[PDB]
Amino acid sequence: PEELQKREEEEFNTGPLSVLTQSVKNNTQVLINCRNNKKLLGRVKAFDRHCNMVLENVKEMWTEVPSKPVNKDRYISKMFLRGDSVIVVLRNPLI
Amino acid sequence: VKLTAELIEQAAQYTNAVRDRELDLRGYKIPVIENLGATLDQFDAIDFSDNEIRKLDGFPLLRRLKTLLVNNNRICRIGEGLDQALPCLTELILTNNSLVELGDLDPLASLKSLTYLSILRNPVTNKKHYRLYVIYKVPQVRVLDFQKVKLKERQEAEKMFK
Amino acid sequence: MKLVRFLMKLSHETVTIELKNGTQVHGTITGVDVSMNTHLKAVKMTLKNREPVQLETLSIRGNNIRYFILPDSLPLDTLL
Amino acid sequence: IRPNHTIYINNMNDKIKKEELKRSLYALFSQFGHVVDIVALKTMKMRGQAFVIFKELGSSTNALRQLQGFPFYGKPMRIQYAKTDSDIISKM
Amino acid sequence: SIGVPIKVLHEAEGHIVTCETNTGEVYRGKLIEAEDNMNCQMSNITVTYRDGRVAQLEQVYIRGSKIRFLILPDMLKNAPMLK
Amino acid sequence: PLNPKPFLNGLTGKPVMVKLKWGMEYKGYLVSVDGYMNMQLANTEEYIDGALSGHLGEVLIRCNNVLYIRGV
Amino acid sequence: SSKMLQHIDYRMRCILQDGRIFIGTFKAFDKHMNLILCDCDEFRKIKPKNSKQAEREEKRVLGLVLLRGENLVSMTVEGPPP
Amino acid sequence: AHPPELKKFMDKKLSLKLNGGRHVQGILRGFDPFMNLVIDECVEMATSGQQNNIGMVVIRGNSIIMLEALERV
Amino acid sequence: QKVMVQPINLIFRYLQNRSRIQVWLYEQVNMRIEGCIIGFDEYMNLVLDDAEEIHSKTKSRKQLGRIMLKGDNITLLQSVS
RNA sequence: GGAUUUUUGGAGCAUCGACCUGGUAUUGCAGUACCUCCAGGAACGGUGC
Repeated sequence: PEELQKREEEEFNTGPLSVLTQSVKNNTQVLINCRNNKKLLGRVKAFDRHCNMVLENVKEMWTEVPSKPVNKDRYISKMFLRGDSVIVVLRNPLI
Repeated sequence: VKLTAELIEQAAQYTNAVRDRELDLRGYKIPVIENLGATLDQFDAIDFSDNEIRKLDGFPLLRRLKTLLVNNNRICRIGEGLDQALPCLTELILTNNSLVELGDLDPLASLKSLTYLSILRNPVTNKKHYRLYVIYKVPQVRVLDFQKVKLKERQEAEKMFK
Repeated sequence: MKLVRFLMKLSHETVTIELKNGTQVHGTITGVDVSMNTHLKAVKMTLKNREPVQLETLSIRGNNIRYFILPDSLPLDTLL
Repeated sequence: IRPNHTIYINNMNDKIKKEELKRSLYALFSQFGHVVDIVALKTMKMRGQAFVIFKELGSSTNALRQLQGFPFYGKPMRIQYAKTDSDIISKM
Repeated sequence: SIGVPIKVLHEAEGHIVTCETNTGEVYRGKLIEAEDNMNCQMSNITVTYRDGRVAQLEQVYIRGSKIRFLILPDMLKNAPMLK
Repeated sequence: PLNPKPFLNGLTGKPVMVKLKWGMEYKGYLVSVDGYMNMQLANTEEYIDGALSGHLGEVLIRCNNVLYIRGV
Repeated sequence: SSKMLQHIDYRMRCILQDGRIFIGTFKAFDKHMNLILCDCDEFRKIKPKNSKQAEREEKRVLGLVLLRGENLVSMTVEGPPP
Repeated sequence: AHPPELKKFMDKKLSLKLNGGRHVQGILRGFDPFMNLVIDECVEMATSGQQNNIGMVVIRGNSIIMLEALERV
Repeated sequence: QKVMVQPINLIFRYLQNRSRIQVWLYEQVNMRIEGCIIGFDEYMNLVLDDAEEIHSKTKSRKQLGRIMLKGDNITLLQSVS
C-alpha cells in the first residue's frame, strides 16, 4: 500500500541502491559488471528491488581473445539488464 | 495415386522398436518418391513397404535420416545422388527388388557412413561373386544381408577384379 | 516498483534477448508474464560460435535470460 | 499351434550386440509387416532368442512361411509362433 | 498446489525410472518414494559418475537441486493427468 | 555470540575488504548494508590476485557476488 | 496469460543449460518451468578437438522425460501433434 | 518448506557426494528442511587414497547432490 | 521415536565452544576458510574471527581476520579443533 | 514473487561404448542399465582433470 511504497522509497533513497538513486536524480552514468565479463556504462532510467535496470544509451565493452585480446565494444540505444547477472555497480566511473 | 505432402502429413509418425522416430507409409503404391521435405528432419527411419516405386530417387536433403526401408517394391534402377541427400545413413533395406546387373550397386558405395545393407530376395544375388563384388565396392558396410563381413571374403574381394 | 510490469506491457516489439550461455534470440516478443517468460514468434537464435538458426516460435525462461535489447522507438516513461 | 501376432525366432548367433541384433530384426521383419515391438533379451534364460510383435496375424504367418530356416549371422534361425500372447496385443 | 509434472513424477513411484545429476551422472533404479521438490529416492540405483562406470548402489537419494532430468518408463504414458 | 547483521551494521565507516567469488576484492569504507546482504561502499579500490588494480570510488556489490567480507 | 498451454502436446524441442536439446511431445507443464516430454530424444553436440574433424551430435531416445526448470533454457516448436 | 524423507537414513552409515567432486561418508544424526545434513564419524575421501577424519560435519543442501546408504536402512 | 540433531544447534554449539572450524567453498575444493566461528544466522551466514583461507593446490594459508562467510558459498563445515 | 531443492546465477591420466580373428557350453518362452569365458591386433570415439 502507501506505507509499503514509502518504505520502498526510503530503502531506495537511503539503502544500498541509493547510488542507483543517484542514477535517476541527476541522470549520471553508472558502470555495471556482468557475469560474462562485459562492463556496461550508461544512464539508468528505471530500477527495482531485484536490481533489474533499464539502461538508455549504454555502451557495453568486453575482452575477446582472437596473441593479445582486443577491446571490442558496442553501443545500444535502449536495453534491459536483470539483477541476477549484475556483479558490481559503480556510481562514478573513471572515464 | 502420387505421393505428396498430404500423404506424409497424414501418416502415422511414432517411435519404432529401435528407439527411433519412424513414420509408417505402408500400403500406398507410390510410383515415385517426391516432396519428402515436409518432415523438417524430424525422423530417423522412413518405411516404404508395398510401393510401386520403379526407381529410388528424388530424395531431399535429410541429415537426421539413419535408416531406409524400401522392402517389397519394384525398384529396378538406383539413383546416384543418394549420398549427398542422406549423409548420416546407416541402414539400407533394399530387399525384394528388381536388381539384375551388378552395376546397380555402384552408387550404393557412395555412402561412407553406411554399415547395414540388405539385398536379399533379389536377382542380383543369384549371380556368381555377388557378395565379393558388394564387399569390394563398399568396404564400409559391416552387415550385408544379415551377415557380417569376413577377412577371407575381404581378401577374396581384393584379389578378384584386379 | 518492480521491472516485470514494464516488461509485461510489451507486444509485437522486435526485441533481442541475450541468454546466459552465449545465446541471443532476436524476434518479435508476443507474450510476457510475471516470471519473465518471453514467448516470441519468428525469431532468429544465434548460439556461442554457431550459425544463426531461424525458429517459428520460441519460449525463453526468466532465469535463463541475461539481458534484453529494445528498439530506439520505445518510450520508457509511459511503460513505468 | 494357434497363429498369434508375436513371432519368436531362436537358434541365432548370440555373439553380436543387442542393438545390432535389434536393428537386424527390425530390418528383416520390415518386409512382412509393420513391426510394433522387438523384444530382444540376452540373459542366460533366453539367450539367442528374439520376438517380433506384428499388427496382424497375416504378416506373422507370411514371415513364418517365408523365413522357415533362414541363414542369419551364419546360423540357421528357427522362426515359430509364440505360445503366449504379446503385451501390446493383449492391451490393445 | 501441485504441478502436473510433479504429479507425474509422484505417480511414477514404484517403477524403474532414471534420474540425471548435475555432474552428468545418470542413476537408474526403482523409485520408492518421491517428493514435491523433485527429491528422488531410488533403490538398486546404477551410478555412472559421468564416465560410464555404472556401479550398483542401494537406497540412493538425489535432491531436486541437482536433478536435471527424470526419464520415466513408458507405462505412465497413458496417465489421465497428462491427457 | 555475534550475529552477522549487527556485525555488518557496526562495520559502517570502517575500511572492510569484500572478496568476490571470482578472485577479485574491493577494499573501502562500508556505507550501506541492508538485510538482503547488499553492500554499498565509498572510495573503493578494486584489486586482483592480491595486487591493486584500480580505484572505483562508489561501488555496490550484490549478495550473490561477494564471497566473503573481512575487516581491514 | 496461457501462452505456455497453447503449445501443449506438440513436438517441441527444449534447449538445456548444458547445450543439449530434448525434442519430444511436451504434454504437461507447471509454474516451475517443468516439462513432461513423451517419447523424448536428447541430442548433445560433441567437440571435434582436431583440425579436420567435423562436429557431430549424439542423439539418444529416453521416452517419457520429466525435465525441471533449473536446466531448461528455451523451448521451440518443431513438429505438429501426430 | 516441507522437510525431506530422511527418516530411513537416520542413525545409519551412508556416503554423500558434494559438488566439485567431493565425497564424504558417515552416520546421519539429523535432518533439516533446507536439506542440511549432520554427519558423525565423517571421513572425507579426496582424489588420493588417503581419507581425512572430520568427527562432526555439517553439509548444506546446495552442495549435496546424491547420498547412497551403505546399510540396509 | 528418535531424536534428530539439527545443524543450527550444532552451529550454536560450535559458536559457544569457540572451536576452530573449516568451511569449504561452493564448487571450489581448493580454498577453505578455517577460523573460530563467532556466530551464525538464519541464512547459514557465519561470522569468523582470525580466519584464514588455505588453498589445497599451492598449500598456502593467507590470514584474513574477522570475516563474514555467506550461506550460498558454504558447502561443508568440519570441526578441526 | 529476490536467502540452500526449481525464477533474480557457481559464474598426458582414469573410465565406458565399439571394430576384427579362433576354441568353448547353453536350442532356451518374454517384456529389459549389461550379460558365457579366454587369447591376439587396433593407425575408432565421448566425458572429467
